[PDB]
Amino acid sequence: LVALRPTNMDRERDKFFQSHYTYNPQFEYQEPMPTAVLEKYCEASGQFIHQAVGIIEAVLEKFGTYEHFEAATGGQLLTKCQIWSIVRKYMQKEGCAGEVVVQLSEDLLSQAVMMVENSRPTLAINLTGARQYWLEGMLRHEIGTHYLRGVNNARQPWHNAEGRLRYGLRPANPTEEGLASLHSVLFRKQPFLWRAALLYYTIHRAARMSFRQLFQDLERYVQDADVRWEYCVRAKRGQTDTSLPGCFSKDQVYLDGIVRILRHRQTIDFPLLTSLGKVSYEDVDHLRPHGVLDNTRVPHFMQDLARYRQQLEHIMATNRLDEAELGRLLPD
Repeated sequence: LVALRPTNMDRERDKFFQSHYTYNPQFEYQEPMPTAVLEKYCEASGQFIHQAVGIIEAVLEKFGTYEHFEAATGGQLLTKCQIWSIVRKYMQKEGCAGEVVVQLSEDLLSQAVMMVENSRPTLAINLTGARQYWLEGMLRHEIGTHYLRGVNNARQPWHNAEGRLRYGLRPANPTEEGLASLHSVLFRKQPFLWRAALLYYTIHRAARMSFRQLFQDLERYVQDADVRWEYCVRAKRGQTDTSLPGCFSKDQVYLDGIVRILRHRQTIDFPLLTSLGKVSYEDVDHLRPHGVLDNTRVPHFMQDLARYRQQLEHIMATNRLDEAELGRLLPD
């Protein structure tokens, strides 16, 4: 991640803003560029672009603006104290108190990042924009999904690259990030998948636009210059001369996973899927006979499986991802 953050981001941001958004950032990066990863994520998909737009327009039709959506459904901005308090309550509820170091960061291009610093798990939380009703969801995403799946994975024969090849695993993504995104919005009253949708949309446009064009295009959905800056940089991570079209397509994984998981939710065993580790929903049957399940942990929010399934239905309705639409999307 650190590798894809431009090392001159601040200087370029000031140039952009002081130009009244007409300048195209010329980003630079810590040598060497991770070629393989850039290449892997150099193309945008349009497969779910209509679902993304559907999500965004559903928010805007109910709330008028992102700004109002955020305040009305997000609640108040939290102090550091309030963050630490909510996090501590979460770790206890999740039976993982004392396992993860928690750090508060200003450098983050997202709300949160789970890492391995000093060979040890670390949750970095962005202090800017952490919100009362939303923070719990970030914890369900980062700790209840990424962290638990990671620990469960470490117990499996596919715990490393060779194990994945030997047992014939499909990639973890987009199942990983799909599951995490659903989990973020799981117990919200208005579980719109705004971030997943806008990420997907931004990348799709970035593939054909300059930074300047993209920043302007987003005005239609979000006014705040600072927010738009963040979405633009994310969609163009790795791009040096942003006057040209190009994207880093990774963040399309969120909506991609959401749609596939919701589409197939009736045949997916969610506790097993989490227990098997970093695995695709498609490999569950394949891997079930070989999984080591004795000491695997399932998130607290999956104990009541009927309620969990009801929440998935609520998420579907809220986001206009109805059964018949999913079925036409993926005739699987």
